[PDB]
Formats: sequence, C-alpha cells, structure tokens
Amino acid sequence: DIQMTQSPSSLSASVGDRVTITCRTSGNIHNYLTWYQQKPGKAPQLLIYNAKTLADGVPSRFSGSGSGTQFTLTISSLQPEDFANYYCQHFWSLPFTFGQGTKVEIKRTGGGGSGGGGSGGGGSGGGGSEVQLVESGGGLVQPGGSLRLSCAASGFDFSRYDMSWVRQAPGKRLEWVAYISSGGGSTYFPDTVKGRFTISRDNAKNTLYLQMNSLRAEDTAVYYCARQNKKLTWFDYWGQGTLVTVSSHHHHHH
Amino acid sequence: APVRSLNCTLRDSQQKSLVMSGPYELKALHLQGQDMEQQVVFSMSFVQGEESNDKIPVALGLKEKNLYLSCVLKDDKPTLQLESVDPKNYPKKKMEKRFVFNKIEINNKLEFESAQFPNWYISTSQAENMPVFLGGTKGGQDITDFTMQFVSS
Repeated sequence: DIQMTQSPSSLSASVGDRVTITCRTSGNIHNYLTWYQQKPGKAPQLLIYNAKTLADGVPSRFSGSGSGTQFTLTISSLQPEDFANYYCQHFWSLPFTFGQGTKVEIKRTGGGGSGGGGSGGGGSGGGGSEVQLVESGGGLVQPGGSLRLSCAASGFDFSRYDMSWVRQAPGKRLEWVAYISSGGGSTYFPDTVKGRFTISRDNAKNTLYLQMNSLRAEDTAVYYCARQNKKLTWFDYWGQGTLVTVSSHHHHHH
Repeated sequence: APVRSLNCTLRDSQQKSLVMSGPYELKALHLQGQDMEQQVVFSMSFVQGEESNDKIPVALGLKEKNLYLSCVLKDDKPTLQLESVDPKNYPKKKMEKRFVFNKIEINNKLEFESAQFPNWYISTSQAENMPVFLGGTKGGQDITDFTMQFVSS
C-alpha cells in the first residue's frame, strides 16, 4: 500500500534553530499530508493539516511545506517545549498510516533551570469551554477473547462532529482502526481489520463503543479516540489512549 | 501522477453488495459470512466536470479491468451499461460525459448522479438479487443512496 518515509529519525538543534523534517510518500498524493505532535506522556495534537494549513490555536513557529510526493515541516524557532515525536500522515487512501517519526532534541549546554512551565490558560478546566475525550475499558485479555472499549466525549457537539479510531503500539507508528459515522450507515473498514472490529455510538451517554472480537497478538497496542471536524478524513483531537494487552493468565512462579 | 485514483466498494441502504452477474451485468444482493470477499471493487478517477464541495465528478470502472459504467439512452430510456473501453487509452482525466458520474454527499450517504443525465442516479430495488439500473426518482422506492468503503489497493 502507500507507505511513508521520514528523514531524519532524530536530531539535535539549539533554541531558536530552524528545524526541518522531511516526509516522503509511496504515492503522489499531491496535497494530502498531515503533521502531528505527540508530547511525552500526553495526547497527540494536530499542528498542520491539508499539507500547508495551520491549525487554529497552533503556535506560529510551526510551518508546513511540500507538494506532490515530498513534504517538509519547518519550525521557525525550536523551543525547549517542542521536544516530541513528529509523525506525518496521508489522508488520500489506505492504509491511512503514519511515518517512522522524527524526534527533535533540544541541545542545551546548561542553563541551570532550563525547562518551562505548564499548559493551559484562563478558563482551562474551569470557567470556559473544554473539549475532552476519555477512553476506558483497556486491560489484559486472553488471545481470541473480546473487549469493549468506550470513549467518553465532552465539550463539543456529538451529533455534529464525526469521529474515528486509531491505535499506536508502544514503539510504533499510528495505524487506523475504524471509522464511526455520525449518521449510522457508511462503515469504513480496511481489509486488514475487516470483521475484527465493530463500532457503535451512543448519543444519549455521549460515548463511543468499540467492540473488539477475535483479538490477535498483533492487536496489542494503545487505542486513542480520534475526532474529525470537516468533510475530510483528519483528526484534530486525540484522547488519552487505552492500553490493551493480549496475553495468557497462565504463568508459573518466578 | 496527473490523475489520482482510489479503489472502493459500494453498498446500498440495505447493506447489499454489488456483484458481477454477467460480463456486462451488475447485481445487488446481500453478501455476508465468508462470501463477502466476492465483492467487486471500483476505481474512482479524478476526472473533469462539475466539481463542488458536495458533488465530485469521478469515473467508475472495474478494478484491473477495462469495464466501465456508462450511461446511455436505450429505446428512449436512460440506462446503465458496461463498456469495454480501450485498455491502453483509458483511463484518462477528460473522460466522456457518459462515463462521468457526479458523486454527491448530502448527508452520511453518497449519491451518484449521471453527468449525462441530470437528476438520474444509480438505483437498485429493495428486493434481493436485483440488477443495477438508472433511476430518476431519488428517495423513492428504489435505493438511490450508497456507501463508500476504501480497500487495500
């Protein structure tokens, strides 16, 4: 299928440096590239979409370029908080996977208390609108078993916004799991996961139900709640992610 | 690539699947169990025609085959058929209007209006084992809405 290739995998730059990340695709998508930023221990965020379109609220130091079969991300000024893994993505056709990932390390000589503060602003978690997705149901199950993952949606329209499911194994890229239409008909399921998963939505409890049957060892990964916002297949908000592990409870004493 | 193309399957409001009956005949019936893989995949080419945010002009041909869906008039009546186009001269960006379908998406379901015949969409009866035909009564008795499922190449 349409594979992705990033360059480099990891790099070290200084504060204020112009970081450049190259991303190549196995197919000439022309203008269907997405850029995401995953913070260590946090949920991924959409920085650049539609190849050259910045997200609403994203720092101006993040710029995206490229066209055809070659795209490039450009950080006008690398900050110490930009430490994360950058994975591109294509939204033209299957399998809707990400690249290898590019990690940017801030090479600081040593300034004592060099780090930063926290995240949030006036009204965060309090007097103001807050979009949040909290998945649950993850755990350890025996191979061939079944598990029902549930994602709670809040802070936004549930019947006006469409969503999907994406998974990311520890030390791996993000792979598409399924699409859950807001209407209830068009069921997008790749041949790879076809039959293995089934989606359901509850507009009364504002939650998504992901039925996982006949799970295999290759299904071991983290499941993040993905949400769209337009008519195109792109995610602008990711949940916390639920860890699902398939193994046997049969073990001896160490 | 001057012209991009993706492959997807189509299903009706009854969740029926499109299967090839004869060399130039298409039928819509329920496909489940382990017979689902007998589904036919259609290639959508980004042709030229009436484009919008809801309606997108695309061509509909059988995957790895020179069989394309064509809308023509047969006995003073618009009908759908399968045409064996030139295997080396097709597909192309500027396809004949009779091969150009207007894939519209009003809500969650997509409708295929013929560029050659305005207000005429691909229709199929609710009944099982029914063939595919062109209808001008969208939202009537016969199914006029379909789904789109992208497959692995």
